[PDB]
Amino acid sequence: ILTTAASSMLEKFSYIPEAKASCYGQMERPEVPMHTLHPFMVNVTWDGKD
Amino acid sequence: LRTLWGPEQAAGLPLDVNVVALLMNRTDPKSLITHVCDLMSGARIHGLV
Amino acid sequence: KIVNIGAVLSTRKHEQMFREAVNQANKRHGSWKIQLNATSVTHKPNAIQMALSVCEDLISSQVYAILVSHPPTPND
Repeated sequence: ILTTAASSMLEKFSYIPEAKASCYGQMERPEVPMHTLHPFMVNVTWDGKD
Repeated sequence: LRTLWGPEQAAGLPLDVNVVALLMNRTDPKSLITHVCDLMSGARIHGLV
Repeated sequence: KIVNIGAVLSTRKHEQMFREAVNQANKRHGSWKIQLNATSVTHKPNAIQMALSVCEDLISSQVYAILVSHPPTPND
């Protein structure tokens, strides 16, 4: 499921918003400019099972 | 071995997917802080199961 | 017996107001062996963290209840 979401990323982007670094700092903001998997987790099919 | 079989199964991944797994028994937030923050320090892990 | 009660503020003068109200609570209608020690924490600069003092400092000191303000800006 995650790899079809990542393939839909590689369709609609060619880059990935990386995970955060530390739990102990907030550097700039939480601006999700590269648009994480919530439209990309919409369509997932595997092996005859949606 | 399950990850290796999933990798050799299908949809052969231009992304080099790498998985870090552990076994615990805790409902404990310091365990959450240690495990989660140390894995976020390590290479910014992107998937969660 | 010893009941630790937390407080989340931005200041510490009102944390001392909590401490003096704990003194009042030991005086008023509630008595007497030893049942209270003082715990009071300001707001943290990293809003990710927010539980370091709680587990390391409050739950480790067995805090039953925490009295929480909005934020250090209180409007974000």
